[PDB]
Amino acid sequence: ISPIETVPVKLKPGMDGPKVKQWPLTEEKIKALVEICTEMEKEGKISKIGPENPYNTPVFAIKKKDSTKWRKLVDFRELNKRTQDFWEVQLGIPHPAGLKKKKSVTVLDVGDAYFSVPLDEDFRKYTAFTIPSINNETPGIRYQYNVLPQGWKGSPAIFQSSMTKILEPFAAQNPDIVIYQYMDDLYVGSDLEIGQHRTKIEELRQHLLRWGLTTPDKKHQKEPPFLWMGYELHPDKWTVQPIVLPEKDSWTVNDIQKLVGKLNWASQIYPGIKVRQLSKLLRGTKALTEVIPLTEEAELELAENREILKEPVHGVYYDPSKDLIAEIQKQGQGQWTYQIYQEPFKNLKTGKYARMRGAHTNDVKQLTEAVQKITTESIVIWGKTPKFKLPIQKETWETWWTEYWQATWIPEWEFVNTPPLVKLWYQLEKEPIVGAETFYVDGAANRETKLGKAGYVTNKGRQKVVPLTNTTNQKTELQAIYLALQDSGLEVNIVTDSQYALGIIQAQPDKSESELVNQIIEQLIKKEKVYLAWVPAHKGIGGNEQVDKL
Amino acid sequence: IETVPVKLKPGMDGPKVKQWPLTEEKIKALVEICTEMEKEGKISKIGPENPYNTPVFAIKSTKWRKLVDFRELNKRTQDFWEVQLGIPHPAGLKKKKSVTVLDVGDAYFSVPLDEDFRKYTAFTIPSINNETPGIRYQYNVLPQGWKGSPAIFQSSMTKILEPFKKQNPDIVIYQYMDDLYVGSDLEIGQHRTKIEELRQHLLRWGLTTPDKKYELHPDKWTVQPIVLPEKDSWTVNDIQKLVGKLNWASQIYPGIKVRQLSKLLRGTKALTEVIPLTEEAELELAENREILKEPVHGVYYDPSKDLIAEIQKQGQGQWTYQIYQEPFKNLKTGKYARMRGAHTNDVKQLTEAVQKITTESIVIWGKTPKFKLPIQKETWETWWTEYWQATWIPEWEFVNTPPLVKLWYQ
Ligand SMILES: N#Cc1ccc2c(Oc3ccccc3OCCn3ccc(=S)[nH]c3=O)cccc2c1
Ligand SMILES: [Cl-]
Ligand SMILES: [Cl-]
Ligand SMILES: [Cl-]
Repeated sequence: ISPIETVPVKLKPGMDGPKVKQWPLTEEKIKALVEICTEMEKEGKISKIGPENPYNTPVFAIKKKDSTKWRKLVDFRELNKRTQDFWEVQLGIPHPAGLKKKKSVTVLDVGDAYFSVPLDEDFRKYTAFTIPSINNETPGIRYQYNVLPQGWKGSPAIFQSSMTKILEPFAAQNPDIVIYQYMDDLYVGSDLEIGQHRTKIEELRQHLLRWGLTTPDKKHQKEPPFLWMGYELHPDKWTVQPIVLPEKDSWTVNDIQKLVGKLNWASQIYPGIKVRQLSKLLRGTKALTEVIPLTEEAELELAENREILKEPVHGVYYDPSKDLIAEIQKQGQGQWTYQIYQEPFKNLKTGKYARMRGAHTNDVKQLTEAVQKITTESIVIWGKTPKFKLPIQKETWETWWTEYWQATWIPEWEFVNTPPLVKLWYQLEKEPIVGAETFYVDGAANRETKLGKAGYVTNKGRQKVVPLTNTTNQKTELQAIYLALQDSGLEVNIVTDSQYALGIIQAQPDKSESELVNQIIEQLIKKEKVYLAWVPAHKGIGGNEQVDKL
Repeated sequence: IETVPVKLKPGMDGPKVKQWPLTEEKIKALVEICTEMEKEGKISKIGPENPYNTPVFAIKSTKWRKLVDFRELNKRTQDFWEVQLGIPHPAGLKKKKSVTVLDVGDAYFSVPLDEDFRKYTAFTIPSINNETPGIRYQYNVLPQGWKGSPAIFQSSMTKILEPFKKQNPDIVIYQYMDDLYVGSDLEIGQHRTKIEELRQHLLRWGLTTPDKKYELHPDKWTVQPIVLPEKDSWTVNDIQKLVGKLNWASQIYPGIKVRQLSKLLRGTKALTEVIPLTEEAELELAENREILKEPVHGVYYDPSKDLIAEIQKQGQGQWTYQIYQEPFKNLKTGKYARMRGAHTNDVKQLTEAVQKITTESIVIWGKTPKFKLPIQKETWETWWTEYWQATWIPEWEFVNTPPLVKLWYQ
């Protein structure tokens, strides 16, 4: 226990304490439970109770390595489901790229952390348990908890608040010592000489011990590199813990998920990791134990990742006196990669952005989206936004954001002439082209038959109708435009009734999940002037009525 | 004095909203502001047995101001400040020639808050890189931005204003959250001197209004009429666009006729061909033009429904908006043109437009609309507080579908 003040705790309103059955157990189990309940009671962490307490909670016994120890287990689910909600404990963890170098770093593990913090007195009656008789002939040993039980909803957050209050006196006396708190650990850094630092560590240990918290001695205190949360914290660098990409003939859905996970994890420091093809295989994974084949693109992507992972890479810690720079590169296939650095040959971290959700996209829009993701991450990790280095010209971006329907925030950025560049591959005409043939296009299909047709009629008397099998009322509308893009000169006016097809093209995409749209894009690049115009269908207006005959 | 008990709607738990990550500059401003507020008793630190949270932000002048987003708590306290302690909305404030808005939020900070209710006002000052769990506070006084704060203070406000209302019985005064809207038909100079009289009256009674060195003229507030293109000469394309917009307008105004216009373009002609209009055709155009000049019929405000504001980007610092409750039943439309400036970030114009629309909606109906914002969610959530100067925050959502009708709402 400890002299810390207890946090007051309530049951969820309208509920009452857990009254749960205690199913019997073996004699060797009931024995090892008493060997611990007497030593727990000796240290005051529990206390025998009478019959007045009407509540109860299941008790179980289990062992590790069949070792001498036979740990007690209490399933506090019924209590936890009836206890008030607490402030949510830490969700995310600090990122190594956001740490600032300290000349010395120490790690201290608190033992019996939850059992070293007292529990609100009025709430102790709801923590009662029972060690049963050998044959339900003897009475049971009623007990109760005095400290934060392991597996109780409020234990993690009450400990953190208790530790934070306990650290307050030492932190005031030692204003230059950094103390990170995380679960049952304390990561203490300082800019003092080793001997001076080691004395302050011993000072912290003694302070923590007077408050009832045990902590390892220098004999048991770890040393760098520290393996924390899948990272490798070295005194002047950080990197991820070694990645193991397994070799298999049959890759199940679960195996692919694990592989995509390790690859995402490695992407924060290893530049160029790609997971598009592997994740595409996951689409519609359904059963986790199903065996799925590998696309040649997927095996190629995995091979490049193995090549990247072959050599080791490390990142640098953060320096607030130096600038924060972000640089982005387009990997292709709708994939982008970025580095965050302050110095040229060392990066704080890396990462990648993929626009999986959008079927149709524009490089400029993707680049803008990737900037947004980097901006949010920079704020989380360093408390500020980076100065961007982007492969786009100002006149290219200014043109796009001027005419884009949505509002865009274009931060400070400088052009980096490192191809692939980001450009506008074509641009529709804002007014009709005089001296250009005017194609009135139309298309349609039957939903049941799936058979459709796409055609056009021009102001010069030209006419075509092409049959289409296994299509949609939407695909034929796109096919009509593609037919008029073909069979037309370098300048063409196209008139459609399909707001769908107008919407897709007016967005000016440069890539899509439809081969047809990719072919239309190819034509639009090859043309000189294209004006796309729209009219209401079935209004019988001009040329559209004649095309509707199709 | 003793505090007014505040009860949440039955079966409604408290707000549990996530704190956004902030710049280091903004975290430090919040730590400074909250350290002062803690010293003045206005807020206190809290432990882990409080699970609720409400986002906090920092806005600006050259002095950092704190802004709590009480949207969720307001929804969960609607009965307390809308039914039990509701503040009625005057319908004559819109009629006034000039309307001035005065910030009176500092009044609430004297009044204590019900002890059993303070836990639901909990907010978190974030740390960087998840170093610290966060500095956690709750209010001991009526907080700004909570809708129950003016509702509780209402009786004190009605008392402080009554001497001024007697002298000036033609001046409309309406309180919405932290602001007073004062409307008069006086000339600008007379109205401005009247506003200073009210400011001095309030200061005499202990109400500091930080107005020491917003004028709105709502007589022009209306649903703007659709304007067909006026052309000396007309092309096939021009007629095509005219017919299309008229067909779209037919959804709103019945009686639109385009059959004669449709006939005027006959055969597979060329878009750049110049088609002179028939005498019959001009008659249809003249009838549709007059039909659109008049206002719609049967468009009334429903106070049981929520107001909806839609905005579309038009280019060259121009934005257009419509306020409605049901489709094609616009209660109000307008066009906000950014005051021509060097700083012109689309976010700045969108943020300024959203504030303008919200203020009008308060003056007209006494409530704010839910915005359909033409911007990416994360971009807005990152940058909206940069130019936010209001004390309230409307509801909003983000539209990912490009309109294709921007020319129509010109
Ligand atoms: N397991 C474990 C573990 C160990 C240390 C952690 C940690 O250390 C610091 C602690 C305090 C200040 C700065 C720190 O880190 C700066 C950067 N740094 C890091 C390591 C070394 S050896 N040297 C150095 O400069 C911060 C956060 C979590 C930690 C978890
Ligand atoms: Cl991604
Ligand atoms: Cl061609
Ligand atoms: Cl709830």
